[PDB]
Amino acid sequence: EAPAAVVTGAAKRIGRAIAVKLHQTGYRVVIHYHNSAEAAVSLADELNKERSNTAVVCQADLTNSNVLPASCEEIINSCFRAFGRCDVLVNNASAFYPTPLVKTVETQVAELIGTNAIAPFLLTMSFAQRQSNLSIVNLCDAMVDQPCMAFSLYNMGKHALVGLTQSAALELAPYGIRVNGVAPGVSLLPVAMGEEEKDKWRRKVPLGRREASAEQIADAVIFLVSGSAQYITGSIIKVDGGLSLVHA
Amino acid sequence: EAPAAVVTGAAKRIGRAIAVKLHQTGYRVVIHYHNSAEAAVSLADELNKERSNTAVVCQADLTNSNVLPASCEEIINSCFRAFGRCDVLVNNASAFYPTPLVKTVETQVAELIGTNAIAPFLLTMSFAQRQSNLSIVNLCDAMVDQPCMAFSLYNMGKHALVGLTQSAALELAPYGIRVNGVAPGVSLLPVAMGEEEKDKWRRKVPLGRREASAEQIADAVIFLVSGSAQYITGSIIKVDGGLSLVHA
Amino acid sequence: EAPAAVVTGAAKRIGRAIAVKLHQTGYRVVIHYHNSAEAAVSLADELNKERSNTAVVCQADLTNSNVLPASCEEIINSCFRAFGRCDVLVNNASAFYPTPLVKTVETQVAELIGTNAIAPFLLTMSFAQRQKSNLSIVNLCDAMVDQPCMAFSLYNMGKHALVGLTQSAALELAPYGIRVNGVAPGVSLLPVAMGEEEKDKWRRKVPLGRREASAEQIADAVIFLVSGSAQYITGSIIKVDGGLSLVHA
Amino acid sequence: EAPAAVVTGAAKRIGRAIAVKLHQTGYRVVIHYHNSAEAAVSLADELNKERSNTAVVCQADLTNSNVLPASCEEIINSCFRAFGRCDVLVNNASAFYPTPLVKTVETQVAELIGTNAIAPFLLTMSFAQRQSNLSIVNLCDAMVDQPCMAFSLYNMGKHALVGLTQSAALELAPYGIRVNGVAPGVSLLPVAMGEEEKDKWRRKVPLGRREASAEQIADAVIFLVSGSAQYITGSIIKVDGGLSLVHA
Ligand SMILES: NC(=O)c1ccc[n+]([C@@H]2O[C@H](COP(=O)([O-])OP(=O)(O)OC[C@H]3O[C@@H](n4cnc5c(N)ncnc54)[C@H](OP(=O)(O)O)[C@@H]3O)[C@@H](O)[C@H]2O)c1
Ligand SMILES: NC(=O)c1ccc[n+]([C@@H]2O[C@H](COP(=O)([O-])OP(=O)(O)OC[C@H]3O[C@@H](n4cnc5c(N)ncnc54)[C@H](OP(=O)(O)O)[C@@H]3O)[C@@H](O)[C@H]2O)c1
Ligand SMILES: NC(=O)c1ccc[n+]([C@@H]2O[C@H](COP(=O)([O-])OP(=O)(O)OC[C@H]3O[C@@H](n4cnc5c(N)ncnc54)[C@H](OP(=O)(O)O)[C@@H]3O)[C@@H](O)[C@H]2O)c1
Ligand SMILES: NC(=O)c1ccc[n+]([C@@H]2O[C@H](COP(=O)([O-])OP(=O)(O)OC[C@H]3O[C@@H](n4cnc5c(N)ncnc54)[C@H](OP(=O)(O)O)[C@@H]3O)[C@@H](O)[C@H]2O)c1
Ligand SMILES: COC(=O)C1CCN(C(=O)c2ccc(CSc3ccc4nc(N)sc4c3)cc2)CC1
Repeated sequence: EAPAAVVTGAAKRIGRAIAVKLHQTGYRVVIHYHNSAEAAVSLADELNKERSNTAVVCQADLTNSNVLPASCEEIINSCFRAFGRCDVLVNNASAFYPTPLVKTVETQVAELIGTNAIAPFLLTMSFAQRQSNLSIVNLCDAMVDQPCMAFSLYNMGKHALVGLTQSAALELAPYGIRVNGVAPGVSLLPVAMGEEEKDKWRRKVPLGRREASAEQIADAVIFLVSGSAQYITGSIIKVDGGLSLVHA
Repeated sequence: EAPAAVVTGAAKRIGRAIAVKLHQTGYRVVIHYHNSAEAAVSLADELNKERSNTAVVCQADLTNSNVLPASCEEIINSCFRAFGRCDVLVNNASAFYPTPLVKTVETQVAELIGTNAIAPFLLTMSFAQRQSNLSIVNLCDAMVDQPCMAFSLYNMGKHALVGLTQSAALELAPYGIRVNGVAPGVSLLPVAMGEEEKDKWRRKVPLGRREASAEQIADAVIFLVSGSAQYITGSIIKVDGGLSLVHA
Repeated sequence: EAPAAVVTGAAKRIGRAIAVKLHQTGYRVVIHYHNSAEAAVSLADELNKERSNTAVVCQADLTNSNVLPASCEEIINSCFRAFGRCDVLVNNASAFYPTPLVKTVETQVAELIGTNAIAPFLLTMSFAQRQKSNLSIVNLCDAMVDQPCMAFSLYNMGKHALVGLTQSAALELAPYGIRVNGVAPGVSLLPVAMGEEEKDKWRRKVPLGRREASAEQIADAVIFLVSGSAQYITGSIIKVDGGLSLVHA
Repeated sequence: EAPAAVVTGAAKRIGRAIAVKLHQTGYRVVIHYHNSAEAAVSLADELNKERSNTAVVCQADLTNSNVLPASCEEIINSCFRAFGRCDVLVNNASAFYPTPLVKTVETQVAELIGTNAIAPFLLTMSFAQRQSNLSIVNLCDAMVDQPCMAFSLYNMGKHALVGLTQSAALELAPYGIRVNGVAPGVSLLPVAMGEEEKDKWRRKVPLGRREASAEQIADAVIFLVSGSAQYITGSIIKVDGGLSLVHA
């Protein structure tokens, strides 16, 4: 039978492109979402029309709290209850906003560290405990070492996620589970950003002066879960058109 | 008058060695402690005997919680109240223990991410808000990229701490605040670990097959706070005897 | 029209698996070799039997010297003379042996730094000069460059230089639409010499499967990078190392 | 007697500041130079005026060739001939100019790769072969991962020098020789540069909107050769005011 994948924050944007590309490769997909319920159900419907009983949704808030572990347990459980197996976990869901050093701060920590690092950890624990080509792909950030000003908690979260990628690749390799990352530079710009600001970002990209397409990001996820990456674990592939190489 | 420093987890081992050497260089010091009251006061007594009214203690639990922000504020305020200024923050306090992927998990999160990463971030915000040779030094880990097996939350917390070092260096540079790290390899072994497990580590180190003393760590701290490091920010200095260069 | 690729040191092991998989993908190939003539011809004959006029051989020493620039220009030229285009350059050839700090030393320099770094730079200049489209370069790097083997300083210097080239060439050629990327094996095909008991010390240190990568596993990452699936990727180095580089001493 | 140091390219700018500061710390110095014979002899006169017999000059072209190993051996021999010992090597000499992918290219390679990497290797070999606080410091480049457009051979040379720092720290640590780097960002700008272009670069630096003084670079060199860095090997200290953390 067909393998199954969980993609977090899969209702729109890069998570959607990834669930669709996994679905096109033959996977059954759990579309996780938090607030985007209409967008999630609509995607599951399109995918089920293409092949029936191959897509389900699963709602979960990935903010850190004492119940996050149970919510991450239930996301993985949802894949096993729908499809009988869980081959691939893509940790895509992310909160992203400025937290200047100079919402309560404890809420900012919970959301930016929770969604970007703690939930990927707890999902990776549940995915491994609930156990062919098993892998986890984490959506990292190619500019983690050249951070945007006033985004310390988001940068902290994405650095922690690099640590999780390495530590989990190390500890899960004996179980045959690979863990790798895909690190966009600028890809789909934030919905609220003006065209003028989007073009200042585009102009910085050496390869094409444009942002990555969602499909370009999904291609590298597709590679790392494929049998063409069967010896790759602990690797983070930048998909950034050279942006991280550009000096100030 | 003289400059003042805060050192977190300063009662024992590396934090004590940092407190002593800052004090020897002429700083007044706040010795932070959580459980080690006796040891903290005993250090403050030794320093005040050398120079009166130059060392105070400050109790706080650095576990992440709804009150960590208030505790981190209090640590910084206690330097301002005692000494009228706060020139240096050394984020030294740290929890360390394994968290296998296959104490509640949210308690391990609160300790290993709370004290290793979130408290430094909150201390950094309070230190900056309350503001010269100002600087922060974070105690990082030289082996962050070749992590110990089953130490994924610890490793996540130390990677987050590298993220904080870089983001805070960029964001506070405009205020003349430098932010740097010191990354020990094997230093003072965890007090629990036996002498057979401890000499295995000692034999792997290129430089003299021995752990770093705490004072070797404090030496790099002293350099980074000095007038000799006035253009250095966002740098992490490994002090590991070459251990991180050794392949598997 | 089928695209064309140069693979350096393609007669055997990894560069041979790269040439074959590029050929399977529809590429015409220049099989560069230094001393391995019989193996290079035999590969070109196998590939030509699969599809006529799709493989040629090109002999060249990539040791650093006064003539290396001309040699590297000739390798690139051979691809254009054979196939009328050159889409892909794979810098795979490498010298590799210990150079303790404590052959003359200048020969060691010429061979380790020439093959691992200077020949790739010269081939990259020659490849780009001849273009000015899915054009790309892939450099074979080394996942253990920051945890080097003892007494391999010149080899380690050569492979770090190669990282620099990968990054610098990515930035400088990105306006011509040429992408530059690397693949960094950890332990793959072990040296022909080596006893099984020494090969087993290496295999046992790999977290993922306690075995070395096959040449084909490394070629797979090369194929990905030159493919339309990697169209936005430049300046990136993919480790293909079973988690080896994550393992502390 | 007093320890002795070799500083390559020590006649002008940063190598001169390093030679001065080592001398001020008590070292006798070999001032290596290539073309700047007048400035070298003039610095050695100034040092000897301050303590007689504590400075010599040594002329040598560090371009790669079949006689580079003999020239590097001669630089080390000259320190032994003048002072009877050689405690510290600083690899500071460097060629720097663009080499666009699209003088002969064989000359570009010889000068940029010879001076920045091969000469350091050969000097390191000669230093070690001729042998209580021995150490080598390589002048690296903080921007080596975000290179200047058209500087591939320079950047290749500087990357190689990081490889040399690590490999030689590992292989020489059993002889008690430490090897480390110091990585300027923007420090003394090239003489050839106009003042408008100088200012563009200054405005990029987060800490102060200014270039490093040569003395600030030398300070980090003094630290790595000092008794306070005795457990530090294989480390590279960036001295860049935050420049490498700034995104495009
Ligand atoms: N876009 C880029 O240019 C870029 C650049 C660098 C890195 N990345 C990384 O690439 C990944 C995908 O980027 P993207 O732009 O597609 O992401 P995004 O649109 O910013 O977020 C994707 C989804 O994350 C989920 N999310 C946010 N807060 C959450 C919470 N508290 N609980 C559960 N889910 C939550 C949301 O689901 P709902 O909508 O269902 O609420 C959201 O649609 C992210 O990890 C991102 O950081 C993106
Ligand atoms: N020792 C090494 O070899 C080594 C290796 C790698 C990295 N490091 C880094 O170097 C730094 C100092 O190392 P160390 O071995 O001296 O550290 P440690 O003994 O493990 O802990 C240092 C101090 O941190 C405080 N601490 C722990 N949990 C806390 C909590 N929940 N709240 C408040 N304080 C807490 C303790 O204070 P009280 O005792 O007052 O309760 C303790 O004295 C650490 O940041 C560490 O990660 C050290
Ligand atoms: N095998 C591994 O585990 C491993 C690990 C890390 C990195 N790598 C990298 O992956 C690549 C392929 O590895 P490999 O094991 O297949 O390579 P290899 O067998 O050591 O060398 C590849 C070919 O390099 C060519 N070569 C050597 N010296 C040369 C010179 N002076 N001029 C021209 N060509 C020369 C030889 O061609 P002739 O036979 O025709 O003389 C040789 O067959 C290399 O860049 C290597 O550094 C491999
Ligand atoms: N300055 C900066 O902003 C900056 C930034 C990053 C890194 N760095 C690094 O820091 C170090 C010192 O910087 P700098 O600006 O002082 O250097 P510099 O002025 O460019 O050069 C230092 C000296 O190197 C010597 N040199 C050049 N070609 C040589 C050859 N073929 N043989 C022997 N010596 C040769 C020259 O000696 P003579 O004058 O005697 O001929 C020159 O004075 C360099 O390694 C550099 O790459 C500097
Ligand atoms: C010598 O060639 C020339 O006369 C011109 C001036 C430099 N050019 C530049 O674009 C350019 C690029 C980068 C910097 C950063 S500061 C630095 C970095 C490493 C380094 N390394 C050294 N050895 S000095 C140095 C100085 C300054 C200038 C154009 C060509």
